[PDB]
Amino acid sequence: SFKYESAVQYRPAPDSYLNPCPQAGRIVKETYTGINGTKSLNVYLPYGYDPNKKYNIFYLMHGGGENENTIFSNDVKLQNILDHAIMNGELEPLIVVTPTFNGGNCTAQNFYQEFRQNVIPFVESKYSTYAESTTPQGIAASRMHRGFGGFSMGGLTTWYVMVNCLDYVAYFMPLSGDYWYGNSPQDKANSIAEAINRSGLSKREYFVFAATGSEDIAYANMNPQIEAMKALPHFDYTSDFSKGNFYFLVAPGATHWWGYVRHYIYDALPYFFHELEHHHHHH
Repeated sequence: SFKYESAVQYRPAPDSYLNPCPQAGRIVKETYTGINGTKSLNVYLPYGYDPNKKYNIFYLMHGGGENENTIFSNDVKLQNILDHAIMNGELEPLIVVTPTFNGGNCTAQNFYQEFRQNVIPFVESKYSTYAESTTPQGIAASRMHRGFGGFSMGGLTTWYVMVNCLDYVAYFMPLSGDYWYGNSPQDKANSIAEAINRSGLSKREYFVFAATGSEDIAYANMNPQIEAMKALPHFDYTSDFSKGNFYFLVAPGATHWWGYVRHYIYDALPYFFHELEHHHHHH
């Protein structure tokens, strides 16, 4: 009973969504060794997680100064929003992964390489996604059920994920972060357009739901990037992803703080993973 709207507006989760929900997804701390050394991440599995079913997966990056535990810590409590939203039927059940760009030689900009080579095969070998295998071919063939997003420095991470991993990821949620590649907004947009051209993908095969707050400094550099992207033929601007593939949600009054950004995820994540989905849904 989710229905797409064409210009979804900011709306915070009800306050009760911030308290624990009895139908709580399990959160598993995992440790793996990859190109940036031994690192950890958290896997949120939906209440009712059944290893015989296939789940969409969304990887979600923290901001500067934070870590893999931030988003499910008491300072953010994203899992309470996820739990209550899934239990109420606003959000189809999914796996949510919070990794880190910290450790070894990792940075927000270069994390996409560890993501492709280590993080995906590590997580999706153990937890049931649409990936039928974790070879490059098997990851690529489940791209429509895989998303990436993040806040601030983790927003920057998302843009670099999109430009380097369109073959593996179809849905993007950059929050309060702009793409640092280029000397003008057009350089940023053209870089994105060129990665799209190289991928071969049609316009119905990638989706960008960006967001920030009207009181968030990230707005000043995001907005011109968004305007340059809108002018590309690669993007059709609308939150109705049955018709287009690009939107920019700007929350009135919101500042550069997880207390607000978590609600951007509540607003946007229910828009993800419906195009070419395996179920029979009317959205």
